[PDB]
Amino acid sequence: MIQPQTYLEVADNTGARKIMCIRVLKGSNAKYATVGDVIVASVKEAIPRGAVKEGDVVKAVVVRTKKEIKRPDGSAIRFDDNAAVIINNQLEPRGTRVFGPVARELREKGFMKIVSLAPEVL
Amino acid sequence: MKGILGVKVGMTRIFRDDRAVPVTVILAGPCPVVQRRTPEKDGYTAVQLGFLPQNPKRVNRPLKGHFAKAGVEPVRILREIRDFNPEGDTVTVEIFKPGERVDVTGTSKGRGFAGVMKRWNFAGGPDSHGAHKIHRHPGSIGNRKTPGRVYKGKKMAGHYGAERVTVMNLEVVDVIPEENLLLVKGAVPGPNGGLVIVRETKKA
Amino acid sequence: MNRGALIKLVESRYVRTDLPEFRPGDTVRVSYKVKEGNRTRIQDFEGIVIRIRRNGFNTTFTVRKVSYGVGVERIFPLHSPLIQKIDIVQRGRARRAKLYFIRNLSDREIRRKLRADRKRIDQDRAAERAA
Amino acid sequence: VDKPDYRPRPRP
Amino acid sequence: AKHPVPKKKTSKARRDARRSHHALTPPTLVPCPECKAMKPPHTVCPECGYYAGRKVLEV
Amino acid sequence: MRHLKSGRKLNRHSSHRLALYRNQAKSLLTHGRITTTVPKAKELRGFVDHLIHLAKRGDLHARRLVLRDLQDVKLVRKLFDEIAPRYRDRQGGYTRVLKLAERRRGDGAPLALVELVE
RNA sequence: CGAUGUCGGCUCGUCGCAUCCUGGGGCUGAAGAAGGUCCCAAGGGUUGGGCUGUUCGCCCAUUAAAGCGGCACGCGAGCUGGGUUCAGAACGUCGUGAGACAGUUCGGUCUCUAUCCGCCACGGGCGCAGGAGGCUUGAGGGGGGCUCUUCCUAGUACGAGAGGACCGGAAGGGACGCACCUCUGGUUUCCCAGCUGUCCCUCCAGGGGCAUAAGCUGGGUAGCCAUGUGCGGAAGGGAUAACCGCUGAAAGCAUCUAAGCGGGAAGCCCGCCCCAAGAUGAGGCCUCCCACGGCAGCCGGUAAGGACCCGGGAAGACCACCCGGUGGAUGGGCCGGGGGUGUAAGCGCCGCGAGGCGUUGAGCCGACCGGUCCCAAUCGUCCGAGGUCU
RNA sequence: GAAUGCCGGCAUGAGUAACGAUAAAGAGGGUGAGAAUCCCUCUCGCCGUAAGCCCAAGGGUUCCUACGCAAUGGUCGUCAG
RNA sequence: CGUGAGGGAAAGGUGAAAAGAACCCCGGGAGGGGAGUGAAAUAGAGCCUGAAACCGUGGGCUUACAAGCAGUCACGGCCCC
Ligand SMILES: [Mg+2]
Ligand SMILES: [Mg+2]
Ligand SMILES: [Mg+2]
Ligand SMILES: [Mg+2]
Ligand SMILES: [Mg+2]
Ligand SMILES: [Mg+2]
Ligand SMILES: [Mg+2]
Ligand SMILES: [Mg+2]
Ligand SMILES: [Mg+2]
Ligand SMILES: [Mg+2]
Ligand SMILES: [Mg+2]
Ligand SMILES: [Mg+2]
Ligand SMILES: [Mg+2]
Ligand SMILES: [Mg+2]
Ligand SMILES: [Mg+2]
Ligand SMILES: [Mg+2]
Ligand SMILES: [Mg+2]
Ligand SMILES: [Mg+2]
Ligand SMILES: [Mg+2]
Ligand SMILES: [Mg+2]
Ligand SMILES: [Mg+2]
Ligand SMILES: [Mg+2]
Ligand SMILES: [Mg+2]
Ligand SMILES: [Mg+2]
Ligand SMILES: [Mg+2]
Ligand SMILES: [Mg+2]
Ligand SMILES: [Mg+2]
Ligand SMILES: [Mg+2]
Ligand SMILES: [Mg+2]
Ligand SMILES: [Mg+2]
Ligand SMILES: [Mg+2]
Ligand SMILES: [Mg+2]
Ligand SMILES: [Mg+2]
Ligand SMILES: [Mg+2]
Ligand SMILES: [Mg+2]
Ligand SMILES: [Mg+2]
Ligand SMILES: [Mg+2]
Ligand SMILES: [Mg+2]
Ligand SMILES: [Mg+2]
Ligand SMILES: [Mg+2]
Ligand SMILES: [Mg+2]
Ligand SMILES: [Mg+2]
Ligand SMILES: [Mg+2]
Ligand SMILES: [Mg+2]
Ligand SMILES: [Mg+2]
Ligand SMILES: [Mg+2]
Ligand SMILES: [Mg+2]
Ligand SMILES: [Mg+2]
Ligand SMILES: [Mg+2]
Ligand SMILES: [Mg+2]
Ligand SMILES: [Mg+2]
Ligand SMILES: [Mg+2]
Ligand SMILES: [Mg+2]
Ligand SMILES: [Mg+2]
Ligand SMILES: [Mg+2]
Ligand SMILES: [Mg+2]
Ligand SMILES: [Mg+2]
Ligand SMILES: [Mg+2]
Ligand SMILES: [Mg+2]
Ligand SMILES: [Mg+2]
Ligand SMILES: [Mg+2]
Ligand SMILES: [Mg+2]
Ligand SMILES: [Mg+2]
Ligand SMILES: [Mg+2]
Ligand SMILES: [Mg+2]
Ligand SMILES: [Mg+2]
Ligand SMILES: [Mg+2]
Ligand SMILES: [Mg+2]
Ligand SMILES: [Mg+2]
Ligand SMILES: [Mg+2]
Ligand SMILES: [Mg+2]
Ligand SMILES: [Mg+2]
Ligand SMILES: [Mg+2]
Ligand SMILES: [Mg+2]
Ligand SMILES: [Mg+2]
Ligand SMILES: [Mg+2]
Ligand SMILES: [Mg+2]
Ligand SMILES: [Mg+2]
Ligand SMILES: [Mg+2]
Ligand SMILES: [Mg+2]
Ligand SMILES: [Mg+2]
Ligand SMILES: [Mg+2]
Ligand SMILES: [Mg+2]
Ligand SMILES: [Mg+2]
Ligand SMILES: [Mg+2]
Ligand SMILES: [Mg+2]
Ligand SMILES: [Mg+2]
Ligand SMILES: [Mg+2]
Ligand SMILES: [Mg+2]
Ligand SMILES: [Mg+2]
Ligand SMILES: [Mg+2]
Ligand SMILES: [Mg+2]
Ligand SMILES: [Mg+2]
Ligand SMILES: [Mg+2]
Ligand SMILES: [Mg+2]
Ligand SMILES: [Mg+2]
Ligand SMILES: [Mg+2]
Ligand SMILES: [Mg+2]
Ligand SMILES: [Mg+2]
Ligand SMILES: [Mg+2]
Ligand SMILES: [Mg+2]
Ligand SMILES: [Mg+2]
Ligand SMILES: [Mg+2]
Ligand SMILES: [Mg+2]
Ligand SMILES: [Mg+2]
Ligand SMILES: [Mg+2]
Ligand SMILES: [Mg+2]
Ligand SMILES: [Mg+2]
Ligand SMILES: [Mg+2]
Ligand SMILES: [Mg+2]
Ligand SMILES: [Mg+2]
Ligand SMILES: [Mg+2]
Ligand SMILES: [Mg+2]
Ligand SMILES: [Mg+2]
Ligand SMILES: [Mg+2]
Ligand SMILES: [Mg+2]
Ligand SMILES: [Mg+2]
Ligand SMILES: [Mg+2]
Ligand SMILES: [Mg+2]
Ligand SMILES: [Mg+2]
Ligand SMILES: [Mg+2]
Ligand SMILES: [Mg+2]
Ligand SMILES: [Mg+2]
Ligand SMILES: [Mg+2]
Ligand SMILES: [Mg+2]
Ligand SMILES: [Mg+2]
Ligand SMILES: [Mg+2]
Ligand SMILES: [Mg+2]
Ligand SMILES: [Mg+2]
Ligand SMILES: [Mg+2]
Ligand SMILES: [Mg+2]
Ligand SMILES: [Mg+2]
Ligand SMILES: [Mg+2]
Ligand SMILES: [Mg+2]
Ligand SMILES: [Mg+2]
Ligand SMILES: [Mg+2]
Ligand SMILES: [Mg+2]
Ligand SMILES: [Mg+2]
Ligand SMILES: [Mg+2]
Ligand SMILES: [Mg+2]
Ligand SMILES: [Mg+2]
Ligand SMILES: [Mg+2]
Ligand SMILES: [Mg+2]
Ligand SMILES: [Mg+2]
Ligand SMILES: [Mg+2]
Ligand SMILES: [Mg+2]
Ligand SMILES: [Mg+2]
Ligand SMILES: [Mg+2]
Ligand SMILES: [Mg+2]
Ligand SMILES: [Mg+2]
Ligand SMILES: [Mg+2]
Ligand SMILES: [Mg+2]
Ligand SMILES: [Mg+2]
Ligand SMILES: [Mg+2]
Ligand SMILES: [Mg+2]
Ligand SMILES: [Mg+2]
Ligand SMILES: [Mg+2]
Ligand SMILES: [Mg+2]
Ligand SMILES: [Mg+2]
Ligand SMILES: [Mg+2]
Ligand SMILES: [Mg+2]
Ligand SMILES: [Mg+2]
Ligand SMILES: [Mg+2]
Ligand SMILES: [Mg+2]
Ligand SMILES: [Mg+2]
Ligand SMILES: [Mg+2]
Ligand SMILES: [Mg+2]
Ligand SMILES: [Mg+2]
Ligand SMILES: [Mg+2]
Ligand SMILES: [Mg+2]
Ligand SMILES: [Mg+2]
Ligand SMILES: [Mg+2]
Ligand SMILES: [Mg+2]
Ligand SMILES: [Mg+2]
Ligand SMILES: [Mg+2]
Ligand SMILES: [Mg+2]
Ligand SMILES: [Mg+2]
Ligand SMILES: [Mg+2]
Ligand SMILES: [Mg+2]
Ligand SMILES: [Mg+2]
Ligand SMILES: [Mg+2]
Ligand SMILES: [Mg+2]
Ligand SMILES: [Mg+2]
Ligand SMILES: [Mg+2]
Ligand SMILES: [Mg+2]
Ligand SMILES: [Mg+2]
Ligand SMILES: [Mg+2]
Ligand SMILES: [Mg+2]
Ligand SMILES: [Mg+2]
Ligand SMILES: [Mg+2]
Ligand SMILES: [Mg+2]
Ligand SMILES: [Mg+2]
Ligand SMILES: [Mg+2]
Ligand SMILES: [Mg+2]
Ligand SMILES: [Mg+2]
Ligand SMILES: [Mg+2]
Ligand SMILES: [Mg+2]
Ligand SMILES: [Mg+2]
Ligand SMILES: [Mg+2]
Ligand SMILES: [Mg+2]
Ligand SMILES: [Mg+2]
Ligand SMILES: [Mg+2]
Ligand SMILES: [Mg+2]
Ligand SMILES: [Mg+2]
Ligand SMILES: [Mg+2]
Ligand SMILES: [Mg+2]
Ligand SMILES: [Mg+2]
Ligand SMILES: [Mg+2]
Ligand SMILES: [Mg+2]
Ligand SMILES: [Mg+2]
Ligand SMILES: [Mg+2]
Ligand SMILES: [Mg+2]
Ligand SMILES: [Mg+2]
Ligand SMILES: [Mg+2]
Ligand SMILES: [Mg+2]
Ligand SMILES: [Mg+2]
Ligand SMILES: [Mg+2]
Ligand SMILES: [Mg+2]
Ligand SMILES: [Mg+2]
Ligand SMILES: [Mg+2]
Ligand SMILES: [Mg+2]
Ligand SMILES: [Mg+2]
Ligand SMILES: [Mg+2]
Ligand SMILES: [Mg+2]
Ligand SMILES: [Mg+2]
Ligand SMILES: [Mg+2]
Ligand SMILES: [Mg+2]
Ligand SMILES: [Mg+2]
Ligand SMILES: [Mg+2]
Ligand SMILES: [Mg+2]
Ligand SMILES: [Mg+2]
Ligand SMILES: [Mg+2]
Ligand SMILES: [Mg+2]
Ligand SMILES: [Mg+2]
Ligand SMILES: [Mg+2]
Ligand SMILES: [Mg+2]
Ligand SMILES: [Mg+2]
Ligand SMILES: [Mg+2]
Ligand SMILES: [Mg+2]
Ligand SMILES: [Mg+2]
Ligand SMILES: [Mg+2]
Ligand SMILES: [Mg+2]
Ligand SMILES: [Mg+2]
Ligand SMILES: [Mg+2]
Ligand SMILES: [Mg+2]
Ligand SMILES: [Mg+2]
Ligand SMILES: [Mg+2]
Ligand SMILES: [Mg+2]
Ligand SMILES: [Mg+2]
Ligand SMILES: [Mg+2]
Ligand SMILES: [Mg+2]
Ligand SMILES: [Mg+2]
Ligand SMILES: [Mg+2]
Ligand SMILES: [Mg+2]
Ligand SMILES: [Mg+2]
Ligand SMILES: [Mg+2]
Ligand SMILES: [Mg+2]
Ligand SMILES: [Mg+2]
Ligand SMILES: [Mg+2]
Ligand SMILES: [Mg+2]
Ligand SMILES: [Mg+2]
Ligand SMILES: [Mg+2]
Ligand SMILES: [Mg+2]
Ligand SMILES: [Mg+2]
Ligand SMILES: [Mg+2]
Ligand SMILES: [Mg+2]
Ligand SMILES: [Mg+2]
Ligand SMILES: [Mg+2]
Ligand SMILES: [Mg+2]
Ligand SMILES: [Mg+2]
Ligand SMILES: [Mg+2]
Ligand SMILES: [Mg+2]
Ligand SMILES: [Mg+2]
Ligand SMILES: [Mg+2]
Ligand SMILES: [Mg+2]
Ligand SMILES: [Mg+2]
Ligand SMILES: [Mg+2]
Ligand SMILES: [Mg+2]
Ligand SMILES: [Mg+2]
Ligand SMILES: [Mg+2]
Ligand SMILES: [Mg+2]
Ligand SMILES: [Zn+2]
Repeated sequence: MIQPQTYLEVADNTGARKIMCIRVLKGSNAKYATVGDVIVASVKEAIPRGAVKEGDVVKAVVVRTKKEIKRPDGSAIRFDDNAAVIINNQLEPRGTRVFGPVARELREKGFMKIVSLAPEVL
Repeated sequence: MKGILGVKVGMTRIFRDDRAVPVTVILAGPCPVVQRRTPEKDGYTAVQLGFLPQNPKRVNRPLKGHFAKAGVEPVRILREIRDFNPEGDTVTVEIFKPGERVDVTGTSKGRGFAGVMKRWNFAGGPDSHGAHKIHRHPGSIGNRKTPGRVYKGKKMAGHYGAERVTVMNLEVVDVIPEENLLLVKGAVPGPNGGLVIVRETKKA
Repeated sequence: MNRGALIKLVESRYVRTDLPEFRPGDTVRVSYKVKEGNRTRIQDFEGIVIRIRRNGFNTTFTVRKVSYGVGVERIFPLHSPLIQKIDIVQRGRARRAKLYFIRNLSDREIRRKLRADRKRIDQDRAAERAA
Repeated sequence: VDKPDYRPRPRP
Repeated sequence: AKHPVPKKKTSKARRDARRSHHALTPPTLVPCPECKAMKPPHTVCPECGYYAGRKVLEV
Repeated sequence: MRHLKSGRKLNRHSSHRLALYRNQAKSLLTHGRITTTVPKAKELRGFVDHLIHLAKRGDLHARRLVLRDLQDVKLVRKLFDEIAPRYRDRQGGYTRVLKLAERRRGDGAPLALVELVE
């Protein structure tokens, strides 16, 4: 459950480390973003000479949330944090690695690249 | 159009195609017709159904009369279904096959005197920044000298719930005729033990 | 009329009786039936069960695991048809029913606080000795 | 729009 | 608040109209089958002390 | 709302209310019959009934249980040795409530008697 | 001027339409796609942030769109009090000065009780010509009305290319609304456990009070809940707006019109949901009572029925509604199940000891699903038709 | 007949707001025409660098008994400054 | 009422005569009902006369589909003379 002002861990090697959501790209007026949704965010912390740097306004897709998500099979899943993977306008990862597990809901949402690159899909 | 009386019994989810599906269990059968409303007699078409057996010690004479003229056991509840005329003398859950969509009417839970926030989803007031005893108040209710009054219909606090509610186009998930159960997907007005009406849906 | 028995009558067709008993504190391997386009496979989720919330057919249990640097909690319904099986991998000894607190503990701290449940371990090897 | 008070703030 | 106040004196007619609902309902009483005295139902008869056929109380 | 909630509040906070039933229990168990207001009366039944049922058990545990509310060893001895045996065969309903016919003068409160059963 | 509280915000709307979007059109320097411009249309919708007291405005990120106005520049007996009107103090400036300045700065008392109309709810009364118990018809009201992405048709029509449809079909969303509690997630004032200090019971052990109106801490049923779930906007019929026609004169031609007939909007009427016979225009059906004693009236007892009282209730402020009242499962006990808590006390064994192990998923245990007449709803009472006349 | 006149009497608002710290109450037994409120007992709760004790100002019989309950006591009153 | 200087009220009437109501009755008392006094007792001490607002009890006419500065003009019904 991500909304504007929410900080997110970045789970790739784009060089970003911390992004703060400034918009959830989902309709006229979405209040929250969850796994598989794309947000616009500000880079709040980076590491020297990455693709991205502090101050940049980038796009990312949420891949992990602390608020558990529910599944039609009656189950749920929940992560230790809220994380995202920074993307380009074609929904492709701007990094070349993604770290930690990602939610399976990404596959059916057309983020196959990121799903693949992930070490585990839960 | 077809329908049946029943009581709401409770909720669960069942499993159907690796999916959890929220259901409300309803005990609908069996309902004896105790009068039919006919255009030549009543001016419209319907069936007065009876529901749940009653202790004859509690049924008075004008009521006894009505039942007997229909050759029917004394029943606790009498209610009509409009534009429904079953061939039989008795209506059971079997008039509903799974996959059908239905309209369920019941009596909503009563919140009694409800504030404007619960009732009408008002925003109420601030909880700080100087808010003075108005944290749950409804704000302005009008203009000034023009019109110098309050609209009929102004959303205000007052009783809320315990009213007729129909939720529509609910799926029939299963039906267990040997126990007079109906299994409807989703939520149904009112408390367990609450009388509900189940009609085939009006949606298309 | 007995409204409770009715509900349990409905639920009865779906109820499982083949799963092993585990407690909060136990370490567990849940082999779960997963769909991934366009086939379905079995993915194993294995960790400590930190919660078992009971409600008859509607009991559900929560399992906690740390995968690739991140903590993961999974909630499973005890009678889901998508669970192939459950293997008890370790009996752990809890002193409370909900173990939410292990979320803030180091792996070492957890290890101490969840001593192996020697008794129910002995029971585990005491059964399984079959004719 | 800012126009000036015609009436003072009410005192005790 | 700004201290609301009656705008006009209420008429003799109007105050008495308000009180058209103010009459007391007489106490509901029944005979005690033991001593035939009048008492409220479902209470122990305060004269002979009997309720449900037996002596319960020293009156 | 109050939908399916059990327990009167009796215009007392948590600890006063608890104390109230306990003192009533001490007085009922003591004098065999007390007079209260009808609402306290009706509410006193189960509280006392439970205590009598434990006396019907007799074990050291149940004694120490009752002591938590009743607090008086002598009163409990009376409970275990003289009271409880009277109820050996009775299945609940160790108390009764009958309403008096006259209200309190000073505040109009309706009154009732609560007694241990034969 | 024997007082019409004054900007901005908040809350709550409601109307207009000179229409921001969505729908329907004509013309286009309209190939397609996308624009322009005008017409019809007010049903719904019209986001979140940074700066400023701001209205406004600029900027960020979006969007179908981020409309403009009226309502005492709507709304202070609804809140705010940042701004502007008091008393303090300073800066620039003006004045010899006291002081002053559509110049700035920091600070600065906003009133528990609603009589009438109006509004939201809920009853009492009487009426609806016999008296009653049920079930209904719907005059007339209210509610709702939004919209996007992607896929198929089809990389087709159109275009050199870039780009890329109409019509038709399918899936998935955002916001809003109504209900609901199976799941997720909250609360759960005592449902269970752990802990501290102190006082106490009874010395140990075991407990109780107090530390908040829970001492603190970890958990938590039912209920009430949203972050959770179901479902809704329609479909469809009808009459229309701009606009497009068929047939067709006056006017041998032409003309959508003068006779007549078609097509045509998210809009209008019906349809969906809810209220509703005080609809005094007081409706309809089913069933019950009945042909009373006294001198369209009176008094008196009854009939069918109702109320009183009582046990209660996901009903509720009182009232009302609903259920039950011993020919009874209504509440309270008790018992069984669920559920929570998480292995009581006592004893045994191990250890110098704090403890640990076993007995033991034990002990305790609100509300949830049930059973059981053990407790209490004892016993009763009062009303209550005789049907006006053409 | 009016002076927001003067003095007095009586209305309306209204059986309404309130009854003055949320430290807290329950039962039994007395007394009496009458008792939630007076006395006694038991249980419960609150203060304890005080909400206990002793001085000085100030107040002036309020002290102690007996006998009272019209008024005073924000209810009651058999009790009481 | 004000520390003080100082401010500064309200409050008359039984009957000729107390003959001021023995005694009985209800009641804790207050109060009342008889008895008695008096020319008179709604002259009974809360006392001459006893207006008005204001409150109540009884009776006549009238009101629950109706629009108001409350009246007035007309007609009709009902009650009384
Ligand atoms: Mg990471
Ligand atoms: Mg920087
Ligand atoms: Mg940038
Ligand atoms: Mg099935
Ligand atoms: Mg018909
Ligand atoms: Mg019809
Ligand atoms: Mg038909
Ligand atoms: Mg119904
Ligand atoms: Mg509330
Ligand atoms: Mg609320
Ligand atoms: Mg609501
Ligand atoms: Mg707000
Ligand atoms: Mg709020
Ligand atoms: Mg304030
Ligand atoms: Mg204030
Ligand atoms: Mg506040
Ligand atoms: Mg105003
Ligand atoms: Mg007006
Ligand atoms: Mg209601
Ligand atoms: Mg509704
Ligand atoms: Mg219907
Ligand atoms: Mg559907
Ligand atoms: Mg039942
Ligand atoms: Mg259930
Ligand atoms: Mg059965
Ligand atoms: Mg089960
Ligand atoms: Mg089961
Ligand atoms: Mg270590
Ligand atoms: Mg062992
Ligand atoms: Mg003021
Ligand atoms: Mg205030
Ligand atoms: Mg008035
Ligand atoms: Mg007047
Ligand atoms: Mg007046
Ligand atoms: Mg008035
Ligand atoms: Mg009058
Ligand atoms: Mg009035
Ligand atoms: Mg009797
Ligand atoms: Mg509440
Ligand atoms: Mg209940
Ligand atoms: Mg309750
Ligand atoms: Mg109860
Ligand atoms: Mg309780
Ligand atoms: Mg109660
Ligand atoms: Mg209170
Ligand atoms: Mg209270
Ligand atoms: Mg109170
Ligand atoms: Mg209290
Ligand atoms: Mg406490
Ligand atoms: Mg005694
Ligand atoms: Mg119990
Ligand atoms: Mg105790
Ligand atoms: Mg009583
Ligand atoms: Mg009574
Ligand atoms: Mg009385
Ligand atoms: Mg009193
Ligand atoms: Mg003025
Ligand atoms: Mg004024
Ligand atoms: Mg004025
Ligand atoms: Mg603002
Ligand atoms: Mg506000
Ligand atoms: Mg604000
Ligand atoms: Mg706000
Ligand atoms: Mg308006
Ligand atoms: Mg508007
Ligand atoms: Mg507006
Ligand atoms: Mg224009
Ligand atoms: Mg614009
Ligand atoms: Mg358009
Ligand atoms: Mg348009
Ligand atoms: Mg155009
Ligand atoms: Mg075009
Ligand atoms: Mg062009
Ligand atoms: Mg072009
Ligand atoms: Mg133009
Ligand atoms: Mg223009
Ligand atoms: Mg224009
Ligand atoms: Mg226009
Ligand atoms: Mg519009
Ligand atoms: Mg409009
Ligand atoms: Mg508008
Ligand atoms: Mg904004
Ligand atoms: Mg900032
Ligand atoms: Mg701003
Ligand atoms: Mg601004
Ligand atoms: Mg401008
Ligand atoms: Mg500006
Ligand atoms: Mg600028
Ligand atoms: Mg567009
Ligand atoms: Mg904006
Ligand atoms: Mg604009
Ligand atoms: Mg506007
Ligand atoms: Mg305006
Ligand atoms: Mg203006
Ligand atoms: Mg304004
Ligand atoms: Mg404005
Ligand atoms: Mg105003
Ligand atoms: Mg104000
Ligand atoms: Mg203002
Ligand atoms: Mg005003
Ligand atoms: Mg308000
Ligand atoms: Mg300022
Ligand atoms: Mg200064
Ligand atoms: Mg100068
Ligand atoms: Mg100078
Ligand atoms: Mg000069
Ligand atoms: Mg000047
Ligand atoms: Mg100045
Ligand atoms: Mg100035
Ligand atoms: Mg200025
Ligand atoms: Mg100035
Ligand atoms: Mg300036
Ligand atoms: Mg300056
Ligand atoms: Mg300033
Ligand atoms: Mg300050
Ligand atoms: Mg200032
Ligand atoms: Mg200010
Ligand atoms: Mg201030
Ligand atoms: Mg009030
Ligand atoms: Mg009023
Ligand atoms: Mg108010
Ligand atoms: Mg008025
Ligand atoms: Mg009104
Ligand atoms: Mg009603
Ligand atoms: Mg009514
Ligand atoms: Mg009404
Ligand atoms: Mg009435
Ligand atoms: Mg009539
Ligand atoms: Mg009739
Ligand atoms: Mg009935
Ligand atoms: Mg009726
Ligand atoms: Mg009826
Ligand atoms: Mg009809
Ligand atoms: Mg209609
Ligand atoms: Mg009407
Ligand atoms: Mg293709
Ligand atoms: Mg294609
Ligand atoms: Mg191409
Ligand atoms: Mg191509
Ligand atoms: Mg084609
Ligand atoms: Mg080509
Ligand atoms: Mg292309
Ligand atoms: Mg299409
Ligand atoms: Mg949709
Ligand atoms: Mg709306
Ligand atoms: Mg629930
Ligand atoms: Mg539940
Ligand atoms: Mg829950
Ligand atoms: Mg939960
Ligand atoms: Mg929790
Ligand atoms: Mg307990
Ligand atoms: Mg405690
Ligand atoms: Mg302790
Ligand atoms: Mg001691
Ligand atoms: Mg000890
Ligand atoms: Mg202890
Ligand atoms: Mg305790
Ligand atoms: Mg203590
Ligand atoms: Mg405590
Ligand atoms: Mg203490
Ligand atoms: Mg604290
Ligand atoms: Mg707690
Ligand atoms: Mg929970
Ligand atoms: Mg709960
Ligand atoms: Mg929600
Ligand atoms: Mg559906
Ligand atoms: Mg249509
Ligand atoms: Mg048409
Ligand atoms: Mg043509
Ligand atoms: Mg032609
Ligand atoms: Mg021609
Ligand atoms: Mg024509
Ligand atoms: Mg013409
Ligand atoms: Mg046409
Ligand atoms: Mg055509
Ligand atoms: Mg639409
Ligand atoms: Mg209806
Ligand atoms: Mg009706
Ligand atoms: Mg009618
Ligand atoms: Mg009706
Ligand atoms: Mg009419
Ligand atoms: Mg008629
Ligand atoms: Mg009728
Ligand atoms: Mg019927
Ligand atoms: Mg007869
Ligand atoms: Mg005769
Ligand atoms: Mg009868
Ligand atoms: Mg009742
Ligand atoms: Mg309720
Ligand atoms: Mg009640
Ligand atoms: Mg009442
Ligand atoms: Mg009944
Ligand atoms: Mg009876
Ligand atoms: Mg019996
Ligand atoms: Mg029962
Ligand atoms: Mg029971
Ligand atoms: Mg269990
Ligand atoms: Mg142990
Ligand atoms: Mg043990
Ligand atoms: Mg040793
Ligand atoms: Mg030893
Ligand atoms: Mg064992
Ligand atoms: Mg046990
Ligand atoms: Mg149990
Ligand atoms: Mg429970
Ligand atoms: Mg159950
Ligand atoms: Mg039960
Ligand atoms: Mg019995
Ligand atoms: Mg039986
Ligand atoms: Mg009668
Ligand atoms: Mg004739
Ligand atoms: Mg004059
Ligand atoms: Mg005057
Ligand atoms: Mg005045
Ligand atoms: Mg004057
Ligand atoms: Mg005066
Ligand atoms: Mg008065
Ligand atoms: Mg009242
Ligand atoms: Mg009032
Ligand atoms: Mg009030
Ligand atoms: Mg009050
Ligand atoms: Mg006080
Ligand atoms: Mg006071
Ligand atoms: Mg007090
Ligand atoms: Mg209090
Ligand atoms: Mg305390
Ligand atoms: Mg109290
Ligand atoms: Mg006594
Ligand atoms: Mg005596
Ligand atoms: Mg007393
Ligand atoms: Mg007294
Ligand atoms: Mg006493
Ligand atoms: Mg007292
Ligand atoms: Mg007191
Ligand atoms: Mg005692
Ligand atoms: Mg202290
Ligand atoms: Mg000390
Ligand atoms: Mg201290
Ligand atoms: Mg002293
Ligand atoms: Mg002295
Ligand atoms: Mg003095
Ligand atoms: Mg003195
Ligand atoms: Mg002496
Ligand atoms: Mg006195
Ligand atoms: Mg007194
Ligand atoms: Mg007295
Ligand atoms: Mg005296
Ligand atoms: Mg007094
Ligand atoms: Mg006082
Ligand atoms: Mg005395
Ligand atoms: Mg004395
Ligand atoms: Mg003294
Ligand atoms: Mg003085
Ligand atoms: Mg003085
Ligand atoms: Mg003096
Ligand atoms: Mg005089
Ligand atoms: Mg004289
Ligand atoms: Mg004289
Ligand atoms: Mg006497
Ligand atoms: Mg006497
Ligand atoms: Mg006395
Ligand atoms: Mg006397
Ligand atoms: Mg006398
Ligand atoms: Mg004489
Ligand atoms: Mg004489
Ligand atoms: Mg003479
Ligand atoms: Mg005389
Ligand atoms: Mg006399
Ligand atoms: Mg006279
Ligand atoms: Mg005289
Ligand atoms: Mg004289
Ligand atoms: Mg006189
Ligand atoms: Mg007089
Ligand atoms: Mg007079
Ligand atoms: Mg009169
Ligand atoms: Mg009419
Ligand atoms: Mg009339
Ligand atoms: Mg009228
Ligand atoms: Mg009127
Ligand atoms: Mg007029
Ligand atoms: Mg007239
Ligand atoms: Zn008697």
